[PDB]
Amino acid sequence: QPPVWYPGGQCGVSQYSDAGDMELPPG
Amino acid sequence: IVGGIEARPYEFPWQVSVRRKSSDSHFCGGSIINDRWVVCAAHCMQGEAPALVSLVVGEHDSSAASTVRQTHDVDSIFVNENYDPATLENDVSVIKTAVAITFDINVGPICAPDPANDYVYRKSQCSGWGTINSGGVCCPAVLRYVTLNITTNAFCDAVYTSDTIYDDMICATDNTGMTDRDSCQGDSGGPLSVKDGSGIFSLVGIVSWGIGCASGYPGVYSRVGFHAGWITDTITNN
Ligand SMILES: *[C@@H]1O[C@H](CO[C@@H]2O[C@@H](C)[C@@H](O)[C@@H](O)[C@@H]2O)[C@@H](O[C@@H]2O[C@H](CO)[C@@H](O[C@@H]3O[C@H](CO)[C@@H](O)[C@H](O[C@H]4O[C@H](CO)[C@@H](O)[C@H](O)[C@@H]4O)[C@@H]3O)[C@H](O)[C@H]2NC(C)=O)[C@H](O[C@@H]2O[C@@H](C)[C@@H](O)[C@@H](O)[C@@H]2O)[C@H]1NC(C)=O
Ligand SMILES: [Mg+2]
Ligand SMILES: [Mg+2]
Ligand SMILES: [Mg+2]
Repeated sequence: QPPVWYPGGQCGVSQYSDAGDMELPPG
Repeated sequence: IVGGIEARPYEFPWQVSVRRKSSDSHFCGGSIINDRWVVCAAHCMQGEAPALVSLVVGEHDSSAASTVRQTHDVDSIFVNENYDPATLENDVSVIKTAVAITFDINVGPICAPDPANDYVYRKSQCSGWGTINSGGVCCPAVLRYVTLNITTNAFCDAVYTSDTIYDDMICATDNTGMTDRDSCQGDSGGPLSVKDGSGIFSLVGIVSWGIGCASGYPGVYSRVGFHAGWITDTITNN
């Protein structure tokens, strides 16, 4: 599993529910 | 970032702007992994002095006044001892802050990757204030990002007909010719991530090197899963 570098709480959280959802065409 | 779009304010809360203290000049990106540590690239930190570097978090539009922006002094810098400036192997480093970074809705750490996953063909994200064209003027004021496809190392190595892609590297590019999307000068040290079904982001790569930017070659990143053990030992023992 991923190592825990931040035991103080939840990592990788963005306030936007659709954070980083820019489309990526299949080509 | 080439071929990407503007990020919304604090969309990627772990993004760091590494700058020359005396000039507040952004020269590399970084990723917050906890309130005292930031992951970056070796080529960004090699030879740098802690006192001359500033880590800026909570940044969005570097040209605007901001109450969210936090500027941090650097306590110490750790460059991978095996970093090869010639092959770019082991292009990883971790930077410790002088004081704890304040975490909230706008500033937070990114998750570590699962070392037992090469992320082949996964959709990924890369953000930074790097140039929007190879040879462009550094640097755009507003944070940008682009989504990419993580390639197999064999594919990437095949495209780089004159350069070797090592196992500790991970590449990402577009599916339309490798002339549309990529990271560029100034994005270095920044994050290449992937997100799960819950929207939780994991750091799978560190902007490292490439030939041009969206110039027909995939962008090359330091594979974080490969260097995960090093990062853990370094931030735990220092
Ligand atoms: C990352 O790249 C992988 C490889 O892509 C190919 O190589 C790169 C270099 C680039 O040139 C791409 O343009 C190439 O496709 C992606 O995996 C490939 O995904 C495509 C789908 O987009 C697969 O194809 C399909 O194959 C099916 C089986 O033969 C076909 O049924 C299907 O045809 C229908 O749809 C097409 C267009 O979608 C129509 O034109 C046809 O007429 C027909 O109606 C496709 O041809 C291909 O098989 C995959 N290659 C491999 C080796 O797996 C990868 O895409 C991701 O992973 C795949 C497995 C799917 O889950 C995708 O949904 C997913 O996006 C790229 N990853 C990302 C994030 O983009
Ligand atoms: Mg897949
Ligand atoms: Mg090669
Ligand atoms: Mg392996």
